[PDB]
Amino acid sequence: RIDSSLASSAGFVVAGERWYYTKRHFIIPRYFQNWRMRRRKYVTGWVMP
Amino acid sequence: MNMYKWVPESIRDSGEGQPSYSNNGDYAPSGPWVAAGIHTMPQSLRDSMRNSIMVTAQARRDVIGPEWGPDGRFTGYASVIGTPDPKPADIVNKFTVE
Amino acid sequence: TLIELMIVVAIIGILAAIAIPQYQNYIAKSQVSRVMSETGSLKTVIETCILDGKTAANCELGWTNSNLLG
Amino acid sequence: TLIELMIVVAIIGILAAIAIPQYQNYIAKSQVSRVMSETGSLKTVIETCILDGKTAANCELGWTNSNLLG
Amino acid sequence: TLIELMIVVAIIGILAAIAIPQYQNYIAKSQVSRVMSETGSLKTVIETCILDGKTAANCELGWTNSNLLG
Amino acid sequence: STAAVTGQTGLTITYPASATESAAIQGTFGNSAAIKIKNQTLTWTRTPEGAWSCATTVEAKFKPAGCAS
Amino acid sequence: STAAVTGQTGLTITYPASATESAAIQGTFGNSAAIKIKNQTLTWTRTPEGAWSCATTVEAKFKPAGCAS
Amino acid sequence: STAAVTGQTGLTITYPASATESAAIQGTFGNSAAIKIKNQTLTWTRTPEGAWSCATTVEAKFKPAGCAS
Amino acid sequence: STAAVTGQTGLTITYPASATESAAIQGTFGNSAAIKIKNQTLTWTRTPEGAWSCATTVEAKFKPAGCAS
Amino acid sequence: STAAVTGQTGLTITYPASATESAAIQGTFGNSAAIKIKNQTLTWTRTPEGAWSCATTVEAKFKPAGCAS
Amino acid sequence: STAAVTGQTGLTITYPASATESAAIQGTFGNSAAIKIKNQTLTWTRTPEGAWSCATTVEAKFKPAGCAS
Amino acid sequence: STAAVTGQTGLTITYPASATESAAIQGTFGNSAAIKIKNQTLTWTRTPEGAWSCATTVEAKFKPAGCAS
Amino acid sequence: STAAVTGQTGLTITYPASATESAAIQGTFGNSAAIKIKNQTLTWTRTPEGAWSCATTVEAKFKPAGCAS
Repeated sequence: RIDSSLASSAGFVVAGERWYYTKRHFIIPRYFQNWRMRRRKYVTGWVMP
Repeated sequence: MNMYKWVPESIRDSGEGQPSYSNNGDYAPSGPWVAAGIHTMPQSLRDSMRNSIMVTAQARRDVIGPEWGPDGRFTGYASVIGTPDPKPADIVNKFTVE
Repeated sequence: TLIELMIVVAIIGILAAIAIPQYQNYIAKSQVSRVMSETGSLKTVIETCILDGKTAANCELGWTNSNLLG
Repeated sequence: TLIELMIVVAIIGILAAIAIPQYQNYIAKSQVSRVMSETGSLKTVIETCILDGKTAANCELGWTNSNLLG
Repeated sequence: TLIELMIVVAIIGILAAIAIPQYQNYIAKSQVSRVMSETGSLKTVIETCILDGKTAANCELGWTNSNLLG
Repeated sequence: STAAVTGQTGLTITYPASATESAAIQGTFGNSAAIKIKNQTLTWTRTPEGAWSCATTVEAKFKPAGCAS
Repeated sequence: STAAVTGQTGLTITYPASATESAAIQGTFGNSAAIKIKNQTLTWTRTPEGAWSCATTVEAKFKPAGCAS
Repeated sequence: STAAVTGQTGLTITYPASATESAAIQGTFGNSAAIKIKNQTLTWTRTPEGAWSCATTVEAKFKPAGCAS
Repeated sequence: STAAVTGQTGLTITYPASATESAAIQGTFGNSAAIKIKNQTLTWTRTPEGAWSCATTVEAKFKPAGCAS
Repeated sequence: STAAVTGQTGLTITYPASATESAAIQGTFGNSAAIKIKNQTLTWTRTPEGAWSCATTVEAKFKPAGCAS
Repeated sequence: STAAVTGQTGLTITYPASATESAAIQGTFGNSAAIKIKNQTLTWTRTPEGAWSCATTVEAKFKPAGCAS
Repeated sequence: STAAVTGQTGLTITYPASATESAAIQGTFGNSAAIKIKNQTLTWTRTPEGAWSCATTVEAKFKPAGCAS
Repeated sequence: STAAVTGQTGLTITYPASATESAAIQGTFGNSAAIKIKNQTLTWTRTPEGAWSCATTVEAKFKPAGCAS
């Protein structure tokens, strides 16, 4: 989960750390975290053309 | 051998994130703030920001050993274990027109 | 005194506002651990039935109905 | 009721200071003991392979992946 | 409130006072049964040593040292 | 009851009929299970070669270490 | 090691020297055994006609069904 | 997985080639193992005469009666 | 007094039926409450993930520290 | 900390060296304990058969239902 | 909320990456805490042996018996 | 103590004398039990085929989900 | 200001040291007190069992119902 502030402030009113998507609410994706970002341990090889 | 790589298309908007209700009733950067329910914000905006996060995480680098966020603000976390596997070197061949 | 009672009022509000440790994660994991244990014990009977050559209708299962729907 | 409330505060401090025994001994020993069951099950394969006279490459091992790597 | 915490202590009182059955029965039986196998395992060697006429010093035993001397 | 038909609705047994197919034991959470992990399935699969493994559709924080994908 | 002398002090075997004596294998618990059965013994005695029977000094509740003699 | 090469990195199998060298099975903790014993190893060695014995590098408090050699 | 229906008109319980619905425990003041807060509503909301959060409609000067919005 | 020499002066362990004597875990109050029960002791004694029991020297009003004996 | 980083700035946890380092859970006061203790910290220390310990930087009179060391 | 007779008055054991009758482990509350459930009965029954099921006469408020029958 | 030494000489705290002694909080009038009650005192005593009671040496007409003993 960590942090999900990867997205920009599109559609948000920027006020300091506050991304006001509405006149009455804002989010802080630095804390507003609701995505489970996943990472695996892959295997890969190099092929020369 | 192994290397850590992102898992594209395996991240979902679980909903364990609370948008912050503003006490001031306006766009004041400061002031007391609340923990409000996720349902208040539109689903279209939620999907847009999730798509932006996915593009930032996966599309920025497919197979690399990037840096993990010191404060956790990573944009796609992957790793290389042991000595990173080198490109079989780009075979430049030169011919000059006399 | 009036100050003493408001102090009690402050104590009551502080105590009741304790953070819940999100016990849903604890309870859910325990139930999952239970279910896999029962189906884990089911591995013994199915393995021999395959190794003996009996059919699906001919394999005896000593399964007991579970409240967690297995 | 001032003195009434800090009785709970004393109780909360009493319960929060409950002794936690070293559960690391219990978990690790169980993990170590489980490894032997995984490790000891291969003794039959190795003993048969040696008595059969087959080489290392000819000794089929029915080892299944374990989360403890043992 | 002094009633929620008091009930908790009683619940702690109830949980700590659980009746523990005698686990000595299970452990002792397992040790004897396991030793029963080891002592019964050397029967095959004794029988043929008797039947082949070999002396006590001439009968080789494939016995190994174990944690239980039985 | 039997591999073909059992005594519980949430339990399904995949009994192999050929030497080139696998076996699976799948259980579905419900009834007395948590509402959050309701309708999810945990399956024990067996390859025709004879190796067992576990998998489940529950969230990662609910997944036991012995059943992690 | 050998019937005459073994590698463990707690295990002794009574090897008959004629056709009129019996064979017996005796093992004494201890070391890693339960303290309640610290010095108890279990014996496998072989009749001269070739019949084997098991006996032990362990308490009745701990005796297995096979050595209930 | 074979005796020469195994499908798991934490398992090591020493296959003897003569009548004088001892067989051995080596297993290393890891992954889901405890951090304290994350890099310890437990081994079963088989003597040329055919005796199996166990030893481990974990602490004394983690050694059961089976392998507290 | 059950979750679906209670014995008091001033207490309502919102019970989730699926894994995505959120619980709510709402209580509306009245009877012996102050006239200024005669119809204010006090609710506890529980996210489906298992997190309890507080919200109320009373004035800020009446909100306690724990639920101070 | 071991049973022979515990890490706390108020905790005493009676280790049975034979199959006929009982084990006891004696815990004496003190330090942060109440002044009224400052010098009282609480013990857990185990019969050789494997039955555990609790005894305490505190007054009846301070004795829980478990250790009322 | 993960061990690496949580949703609250006043709480941090040191996770042990090896078997020779101690684990710690640190909580810094603030927000609605008293101003006199607005910047003092309370921490839980976990020794690698598996023992938990507590320490804090608040004054003695405000310090309960639970973290006297 | 024994299946035929127990050392507690509140515990009864039903031992099967044939292959076509069930076994029951019945216990009645009392002593330190709650006054509301002072005289309620609680039994564990086993079918002759080898199936164990749980039932009790206590109120549905007090019934666990594992014995709600 | 501790129990051993108070901020003022007019307040005295008797702290028990054993399980059989009683606590006492005695306060002698003075300074701004009336001339009639210039050298009187009021004491709060606590029995070792945990009972508090009030005693006063002032005249009957100045004694309230709280400390009318």
